[PDB]
Amino acid sequence: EKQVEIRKKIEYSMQLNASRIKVLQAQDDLVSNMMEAASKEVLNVSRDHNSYKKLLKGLIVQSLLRLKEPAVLLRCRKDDHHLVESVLESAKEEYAQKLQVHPPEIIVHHNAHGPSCSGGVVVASRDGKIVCENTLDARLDVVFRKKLPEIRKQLVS
Amino acid sequence: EGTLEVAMEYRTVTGVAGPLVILDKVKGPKYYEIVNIRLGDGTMRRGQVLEVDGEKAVVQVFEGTSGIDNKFTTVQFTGEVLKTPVSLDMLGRIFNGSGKPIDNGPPILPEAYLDISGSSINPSERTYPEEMIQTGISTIDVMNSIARGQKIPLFSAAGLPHNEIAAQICRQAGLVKRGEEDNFAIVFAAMGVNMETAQFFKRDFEENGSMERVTLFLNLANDPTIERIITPRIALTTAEYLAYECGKHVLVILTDMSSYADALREVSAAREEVPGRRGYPGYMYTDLAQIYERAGRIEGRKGSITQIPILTMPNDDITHPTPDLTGYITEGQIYIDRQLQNRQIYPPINVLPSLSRLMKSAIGEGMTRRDHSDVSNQLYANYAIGKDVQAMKAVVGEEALSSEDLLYLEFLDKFERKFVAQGAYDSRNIFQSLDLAWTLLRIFPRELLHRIPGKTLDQYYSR
Amino acid sequence: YGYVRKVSGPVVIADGMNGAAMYELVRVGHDNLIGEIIRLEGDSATIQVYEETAGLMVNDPVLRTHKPLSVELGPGILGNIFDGIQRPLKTIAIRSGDVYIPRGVSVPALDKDTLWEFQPKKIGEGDLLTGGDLYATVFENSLMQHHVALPPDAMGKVTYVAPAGQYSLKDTVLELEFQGVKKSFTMLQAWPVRTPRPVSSKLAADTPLLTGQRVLDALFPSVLGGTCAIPGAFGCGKTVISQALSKYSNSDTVVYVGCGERGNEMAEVLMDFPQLTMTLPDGREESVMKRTTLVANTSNMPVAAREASIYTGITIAEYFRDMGYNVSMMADSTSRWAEALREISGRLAEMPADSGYPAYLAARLASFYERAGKVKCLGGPERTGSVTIVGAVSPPGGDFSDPVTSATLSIVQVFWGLDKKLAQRKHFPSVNWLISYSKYSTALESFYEQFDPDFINIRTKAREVLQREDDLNEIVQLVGKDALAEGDKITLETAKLLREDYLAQNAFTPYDKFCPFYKSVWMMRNIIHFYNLANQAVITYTLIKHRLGDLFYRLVSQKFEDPAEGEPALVAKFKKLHEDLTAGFRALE
Amino acid sequence: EFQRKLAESSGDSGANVKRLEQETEVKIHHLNAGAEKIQYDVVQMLLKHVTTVKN
Repeated sequence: EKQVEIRKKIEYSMQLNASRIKVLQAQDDLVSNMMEAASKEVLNVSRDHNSYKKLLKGLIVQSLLRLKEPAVLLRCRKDDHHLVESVLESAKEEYAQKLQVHPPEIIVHHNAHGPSCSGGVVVASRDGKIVCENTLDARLDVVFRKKLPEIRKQLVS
Repeated sequence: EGTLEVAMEYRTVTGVAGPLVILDKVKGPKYYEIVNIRLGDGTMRRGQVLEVDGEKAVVQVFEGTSGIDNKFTTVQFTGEVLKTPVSLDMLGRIFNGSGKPIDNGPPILPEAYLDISGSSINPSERTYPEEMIQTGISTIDVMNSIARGQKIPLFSAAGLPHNEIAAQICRQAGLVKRGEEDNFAIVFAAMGVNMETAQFFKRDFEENGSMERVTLFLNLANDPTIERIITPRIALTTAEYLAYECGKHVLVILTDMSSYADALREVSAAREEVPGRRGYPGYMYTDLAQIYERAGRIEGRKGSITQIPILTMPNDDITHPTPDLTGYITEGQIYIDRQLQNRQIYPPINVLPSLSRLMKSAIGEGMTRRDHSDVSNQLYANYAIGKDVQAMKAVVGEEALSSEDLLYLEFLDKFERKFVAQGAYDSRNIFQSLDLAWTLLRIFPRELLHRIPGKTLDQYYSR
Repeated sequence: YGYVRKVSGPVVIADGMNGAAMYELVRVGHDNLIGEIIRLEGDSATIQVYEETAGLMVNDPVLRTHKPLSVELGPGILGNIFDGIQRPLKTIAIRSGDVYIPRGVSVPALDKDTLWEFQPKKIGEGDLLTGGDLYATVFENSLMQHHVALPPDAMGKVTYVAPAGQYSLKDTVLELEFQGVKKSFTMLQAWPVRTPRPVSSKLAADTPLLTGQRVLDALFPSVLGGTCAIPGAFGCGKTVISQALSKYSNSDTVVYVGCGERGNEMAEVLMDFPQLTMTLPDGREESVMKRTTLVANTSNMPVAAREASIYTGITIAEYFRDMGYNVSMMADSTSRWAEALREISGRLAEMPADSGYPAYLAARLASFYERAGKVKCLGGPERTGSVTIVGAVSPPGGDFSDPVTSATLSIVQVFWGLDKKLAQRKHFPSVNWLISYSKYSTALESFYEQFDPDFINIRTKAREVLQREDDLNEIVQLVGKDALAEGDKITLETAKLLREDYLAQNAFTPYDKFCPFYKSVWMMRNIIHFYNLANQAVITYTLIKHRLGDLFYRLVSQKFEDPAEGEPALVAKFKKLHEDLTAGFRALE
Repeated sequence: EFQRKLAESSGDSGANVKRLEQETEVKIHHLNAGAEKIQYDVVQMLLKHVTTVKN
């Protein structure tokens, strides 16, 4: 009986482990649903046109600054390709204002799929050796891991 | 908050040799920045940047350098040191050497990211270990005891049952209780074990019912060798989070400490560094210190980390560099005898080198008896004299053992027979064992005893 | 495209390989010399050419192969002879005519012109398939029906299924389309020597290996997928055990990897294996070489090929286990592989760790040993294979302190511990029962219990008797057998009988050539029962010796009892001998 | 002994397992309710950061 009741104890332990791991699986599924909702909302933001442009200009300026390259090769989605062609060298002028320098050459064209690209800019460098990738879809899921502890704090009950 | 930034993606790998990938034209590197290299085939692997110079950056990958092309592999700079997502939910699960889940469960939802290789506890803040631990083995609690915060390893050569001993200790572990929510939360590092031993550990922990409070960190030999070195770091990071920032006491177990040392020697030799003894890296004292010198009781918090590593004398020689550095750092040792194992003793602990440097504080008035120290001293000293008597008998003959030597030999024989031996699940409590310990001490004359005063044992009473 | 730039002995530096990968084989020069890319400094690479580098001229073209060191598997792998770098020696000799190995031979590993009878499975033409599916089966030969399977890491919707017909290796029989593209698959396939064959899940080792020798089968069982080490360097006893395995093992096939050993020993093995033939349960005769793949590597051969021969053989074994066949792989000399490793390390200026060995000896050796075990296959139908390694240790000087021996003992589960002293003691099995150990005894729980519930107790009693014997030897050397107690004298005599009859199996005689598990277990049971029934009698040791001499003769007759007399007949004879011993012990006492 | 032990064991462990499963289901339901409550707040905060760009 002593060596058999260990089997009952093992069964209880297995049941408890299965229950708690199922609970954790539900938690992770909720987290994944949150990520999917965030992606859908990011696409909805990408649907914007007018105010959506200023964010692209800011992305281009910050990428050019942090790259500090003399010539880059930027690629954009077909959606807002007119918008990026409109912003054009205004971002270069803004960068020259941020740091006194001669604006580099900017070249725009192939596009990724609309939903796949989800806007953003891939400024990159000459010969594509160095890439500063700033797609909003990629900008998200970078914020996600940073904010995950904050979310776990938010999930109190 | 300062605006976010997305990681740089480079492709300027300009030379590969050994386990090192050399980059160039890097804009703003960072020392020990974790990089996740993606090859041309699309597979990914990680690595550390061990040196930064100019625009160059030397990266030592994790999964090996095989199949890397100087014109198609892409390197990405996360811009941060290695961080393990420690959380309270990590209990009752298993992880690979790098910490990836392997328990067929979801990845850990972190409460907070904590950079591994954490800063040292302020030395002033650290406090001395004061409470004994009920490991569930007699011979450890009776003599060469353990304090809740004291580090002590298990010395055991190849082929010995030390892994089974570790499993028994982990399953039989518990506080003295002389509660359960803050009780021992065992973390079980596994640095380079065989697949059969890994299955042994998994089954033993799952069936034991202790899986409700135990986290494993399994790392097989088939895993990349560098991934072996970060394992006993991630394990200690999780232990620190659970003990100091979460409260519950932790009894960390490291297996195959020699395997970690081998992992260090291989990595250092790849790095082409200055060699210490036996070709081991010179700074191994520092890197064994960074592992060992973490267990302890911080004052501001009620947690406690206790360290019980297991070594393996390579040539069955305690003079090997790994046990030498360990014995320098680790505050005592428990020794396992091959000869006693040959004598068919399941717990083959050799008491002659088995000493606990913190046993003086483990004993006291809260626990043990007033004669515990004296009994330990006598049963630790007379054993050596009995061994010398046995040697003299061997080199001369049976008649050489005089009326005093014969008593020492009989004491040694009865000690090796009765006291040391124990059952595979024997929770022999301290008093019942100390009774027969004093019986062994009284096999020798009650007045011939030199070091002990008779009054100390006279405080105790036979029967 | 790509020209040599610096040719310094074994190492060759060539410009132009901007896209070459690390550890990618590459052909150098007109002679198509073979070398491995190790250092990719800048736009150039570094080629460690295996063969002799003499005669190379600068700007000799260097041709990339787009593939690491890989072995071409598939049907027809069995029977042939291959070098360390997967070169078919017999076909090389046939085609080249000359005896020597030409510098720059390019014979394909398997003859793609030979035709095999390909029989496809009933899988649908429009079905869906994934890696590891046993989509067909080809009759490469008799006794080794080659269950060809869809290549691992390939999943697709099948488009074409070839019918049952005679096809060449170059001929295509399979085509699949998971995505828009449709990719055709042939019967021949390739796999890197380093990366192990994918497995769905490693399995717990349960079924033992039956070597055919009573000592290993009984005292020190080795389970399917169990690592074994032999300390054999002289007397060819290791080769004797290898031949015994090849003839009588449970392994559906066997791979022998002879690396770095002397050339004459290789010739002896290459002439010995074809001579050996393995009897079927049906009783007819069939060559073992038809089911055996031999890989040979002499000292003259390039060192890198010798080092990689082990992974080549283990990858062949991995293919065999993945096709769902239990297989055994034998390494002729692990110490020779260690010597090859030290030579490579010296050539590469690695920092020595212990006695000249490179630091990474433990990692490589442990990985190679860990690539063997009972394995749940990939794909369907679900079947279980197993690779068990019996790699032999050859310590120089006979000292276990050698780093390779220590590492192996740390990794190996079963160490059969052959001793030259037993050969000097005229013991044909030459298996030192004491210094050898088995760590898989607990794995035999279910199997031994099902076969014989008391077999575990018998084995434990036999081990205890062996220990009592090794003690009583020096005890008698002290004063004599007379001073020993009557029960102790019986124990000593029964241990001597066990060593003389059960433990020592001649295997030269036809009756003792193969000892089955049933016969060995029954002999052990008879011996232990005779010893036990002699125990309670203590009666004078001399008196019991004279009165129970008939019982001792009957017990020794169990050794005379052989499977050559028939397994049921041998079992009946053993039962009768045990009954006679019991009657003699009970009636006299 | 054996009969009383088997009679006691037959059912109690299963009932305890069922109760544990029910409690786990209740906890999962509560967690899902909390996640549904916090979903849009979390989405807005994450969206704010990704939109948030300066310099």
